[PDB]
Amino acid sequence: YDYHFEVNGTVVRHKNKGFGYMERFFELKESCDERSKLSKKQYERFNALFNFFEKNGVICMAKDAGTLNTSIEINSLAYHGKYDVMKKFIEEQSVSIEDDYKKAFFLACLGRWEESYDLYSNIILNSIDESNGCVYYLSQINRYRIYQSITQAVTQFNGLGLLTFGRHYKPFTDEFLARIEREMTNFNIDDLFNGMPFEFQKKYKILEFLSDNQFLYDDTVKLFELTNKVRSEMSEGSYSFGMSSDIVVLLRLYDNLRFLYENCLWSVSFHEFHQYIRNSMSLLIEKAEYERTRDIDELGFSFFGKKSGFFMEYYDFVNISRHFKIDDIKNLERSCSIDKIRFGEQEKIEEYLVGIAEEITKQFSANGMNVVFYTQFISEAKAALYFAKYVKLSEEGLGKIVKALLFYFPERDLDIGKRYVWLERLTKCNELPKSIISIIDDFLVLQAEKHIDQNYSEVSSNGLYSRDYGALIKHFEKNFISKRLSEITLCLTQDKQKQIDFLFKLLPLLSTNAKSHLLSFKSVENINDLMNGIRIGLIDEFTPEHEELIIEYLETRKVNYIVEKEKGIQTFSSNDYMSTFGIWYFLEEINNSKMEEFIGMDDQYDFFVDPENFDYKKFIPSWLKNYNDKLLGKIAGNKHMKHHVIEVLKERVKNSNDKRYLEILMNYFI
Amino acid sequence: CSIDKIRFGEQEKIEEYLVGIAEEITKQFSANGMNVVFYTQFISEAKAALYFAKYVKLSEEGLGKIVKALLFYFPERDLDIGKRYVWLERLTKCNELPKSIISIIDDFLVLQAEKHIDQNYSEVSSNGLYSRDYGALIKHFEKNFISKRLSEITLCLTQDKQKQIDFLFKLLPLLSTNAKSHLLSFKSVENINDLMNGIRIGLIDEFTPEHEELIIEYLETRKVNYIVEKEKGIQTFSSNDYMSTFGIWYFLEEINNSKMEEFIGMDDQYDFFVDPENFDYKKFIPSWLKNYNDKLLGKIAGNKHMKHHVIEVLKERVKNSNDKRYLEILMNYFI
Amino acid sequence: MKTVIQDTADVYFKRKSDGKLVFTAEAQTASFSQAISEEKLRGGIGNKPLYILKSEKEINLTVKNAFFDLEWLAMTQGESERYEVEYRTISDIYIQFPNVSPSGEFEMSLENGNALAPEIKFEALADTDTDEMAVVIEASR
Repeated sequence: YDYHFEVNGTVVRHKNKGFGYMERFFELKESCDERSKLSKKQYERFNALFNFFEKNGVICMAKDAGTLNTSIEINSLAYHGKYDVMKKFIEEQSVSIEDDYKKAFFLACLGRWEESYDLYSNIILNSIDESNGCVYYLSQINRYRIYQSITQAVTQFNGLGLLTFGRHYKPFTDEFLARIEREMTNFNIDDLFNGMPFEFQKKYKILEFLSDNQFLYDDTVKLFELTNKVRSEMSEGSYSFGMSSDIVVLLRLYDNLRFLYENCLWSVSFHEFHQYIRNSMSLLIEKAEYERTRDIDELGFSFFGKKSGFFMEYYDFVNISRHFKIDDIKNLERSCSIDKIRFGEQEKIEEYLVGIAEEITKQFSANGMNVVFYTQFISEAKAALYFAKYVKLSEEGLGKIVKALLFYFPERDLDIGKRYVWLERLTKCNELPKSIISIIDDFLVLQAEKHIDQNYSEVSSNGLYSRDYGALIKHFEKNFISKRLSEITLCLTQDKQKQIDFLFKLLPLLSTNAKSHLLSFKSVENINDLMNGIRIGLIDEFTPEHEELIIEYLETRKVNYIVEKEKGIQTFSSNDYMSTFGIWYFLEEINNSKMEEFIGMDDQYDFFVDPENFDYKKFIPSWLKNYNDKLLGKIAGNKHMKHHVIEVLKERVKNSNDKRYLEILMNYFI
Repeated sequence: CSIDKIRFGEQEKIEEYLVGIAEEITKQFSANGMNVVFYTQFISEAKAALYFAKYVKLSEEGLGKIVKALLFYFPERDLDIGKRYVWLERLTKCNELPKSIISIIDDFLVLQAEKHIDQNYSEVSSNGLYSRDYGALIKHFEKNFISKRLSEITLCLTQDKQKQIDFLFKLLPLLSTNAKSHLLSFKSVENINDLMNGIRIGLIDEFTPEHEELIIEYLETRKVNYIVEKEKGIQTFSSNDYMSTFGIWYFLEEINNSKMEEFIGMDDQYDFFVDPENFDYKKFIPSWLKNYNDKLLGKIAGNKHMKHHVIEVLKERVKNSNDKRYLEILMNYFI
Repeated sequence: MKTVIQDTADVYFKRKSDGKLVFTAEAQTASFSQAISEEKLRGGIGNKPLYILKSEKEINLTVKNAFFDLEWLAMTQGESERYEVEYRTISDIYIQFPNVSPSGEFEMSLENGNALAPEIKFEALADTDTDEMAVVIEASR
């Protein structure tokens, strides 16, 4: 405790009552002539110490520091995700125990936990004659951690796995679990450091926090105070020079990550560190977003010009795609929008995404791999692809990503509804190259072929089907009418009754030649043809036939309402899209004189049918809950509607304001 | 957070704790002093307790005891004349000022008057608040307060008491009619600072031509110094917002002299009001909206030309940032 | 690969009557808070004829890694006062705060002074006559 070694790499004296041995070291480091006077053995020791200090990042004393360009480099194949290089090193031979200690960590990363446990057990035995306590201590701790991981995974796979998977795969044999339970009983990790020789307890005191409750114990408490300080500095409107309270958090987090990954410690894959990384990354993202919208100061504009020390890079991308679940990124996106906070080093991010796509492609070659590896890798691959929309990709790399996304990518967790969202997010940052549209066409062709057997119902967690892919293709490119998908439209008989409806919903890319077979079997219903046909086109307007087709629906739902209107019950029809026609009255989509008769059945029906005549004191916020673009523009075209809608939005903003009521408001009304 | 929403319990032991802190401060600082090693570990708790006691409902006697120690015996090293008023206002506002405390603020004012007898003693604040703020706080609750001892000390001045004269002039509404006449015979509006103090006291309702001439002289000399400074990079940042007040007067048409149009370029908030049509628009710091009086906000919103860009600026500051006041001034006063 | 850029600012704290350099340190944070207060300051209509634009301004500064002058230490140790501060931050600017007040508080660390709490706060004082809270000078980039 004679010195403080700050995270920026500057040493500052603390007590040092004797002759300063640290400042005298930097004196010799700076002046080459003074280093000559040392003896030969002392000169070699000086060179070895200089190499160690330069590698660890120690720079110089606090006073004679000036501008510091701190750099961070994590040299670990496990961190970067080089799975193939890890497998090559695992399959090769071990020169010494120092290679086995890394091979065990590579095995743990790959998911082969039993082999890693056995290798650690071997290393504990083969590390006696070598007489280095660091390897034995770290092997004991890593074996304990891997045993904890196995016993935790057993509680999940033998628990919810009846519904999580269905096959109920148990990757751990019942005999291996018993062996590890016998061996690991009464381990008492807390009593592992005290049992070692007194020389070890003094030479390697820094390692005491691993085999202890101190593992990320003081770090979490110290991060709490830093988070409070950083949040306070963003509300009082204050500036920070030098090592800010947030730069300390970044440097400290990248210190822990480097120490854990470069030493092959398995404890980097647990909860106490996962929460720490999540909190650190969330705080850093919030602080970076705050800077972009800073308030101009009377003197602070010139008083502090740069004010920036953060920029999201490849390391941030990997730490966000590996430690952030999809849900967490989902809440983060709506609150903080990183679309203006661009990510740099996009070549490395492109390589990382290409590697993820390659892994997801290979792993369906057998699709019977290690279950723990699949469970740990699908989440990371389900977040990097969700996160690539903020990164400008390139040609022939994005092609492979859209390949793997719209191909052998596990359907049990990336069903077509979420797949379309992933694809659209990826295409948002890009401009949809021609090859990408071809790949989407191939996915559409195979998906159409798949449901030809009996049904292949498009079960989707979201309310988005295969038709949305073609809809997006035409919305971004209204020229995709290629012959190949039409080769199954009218070249096949119109008696399947399931392909018929699928080409009905995929109609906008289908021509009349295909129509002669596909639309032939299909007919017109009450509003079912409108709900399916004109919803995607092929009419696009209320044709003269529709002028009487809507007549049936307008009176069917009218009598359905009247049945409970003359008595009063809940037997009103749940098909409330009759309001849509009323809604279509407002946005110049219904011009019928008989619609003045249906007014009075629906509280919002006369609301939309009567753009000005409707009593707007009856106006209710619920009519705007589920809403779209042209109606938004249609308040903007009706001043009286706008007058009452702004009032109700303001009352909501004062009464119940949570997120969306101003969201509707600011985009229009002014 | 919002600590005012938090409701406190046991408001009889908290009151005893605060009264004990006040007794400790009074006992130690009425004597020779406090132990230096004990002063280190006690004053930080006393300041925090007396600052946090704004959310506690205290009785009349306890409030009097606490105020008599927050004003007299609390050392000036920790609580200056500004923070002292800021801490006393929290206690005063949360209660109805039982009329026992006003007599203590008056004693504090008379003590400051006695302190002002020397020429070289000037109050050093840190927020911009001085004894005149105490005088206005006293008037906010009691409407007349024809002071006895203040009037008596006022009726003792001479031509060689200009500092005492200034201090008593800053507390004009608390003086009696005789003291008012005696002081006003001894001094008159002759400076920008004196003009400001006159408006704050409530003397100059209408600006006579002499006041306009003095303001024009102030603006001309400010322009001269600005032209002198611009040869170098020196740009002084003052603490008196007279330029902004002049622009606010011009915008409200409280003055009718067009020569203010010449002095454009000296400030940014000034040109925002003197020449709103030719303001640079994104030299506009949005925080100016947080200081203007509600009538000033209404009149700014009345001007549609200004409104067109102010609405965009406020929308940008609301959607990106997160503050209640910004959206409030947006939706009530603006569109 | 991530690289962090960290600038620095040099603060000189000295006396008023002389150029006696009290000490020199780095820069940590600066808070310029200008705002108004509760309705007690301005209640009803009051001064209707004229607008009075209240502006409560505070200028706080925090400093770390401060060492005191040897000559000044010797003079003051062997047996009210108004001081000043000068910044030399990087272009480079010359921040001058005249008549600052050094606040502070004593903290005792369990680990014999873990980080040794070398934090000093200054608050700018505004007198009724003086108005230049801070003077900024611009030099070559």
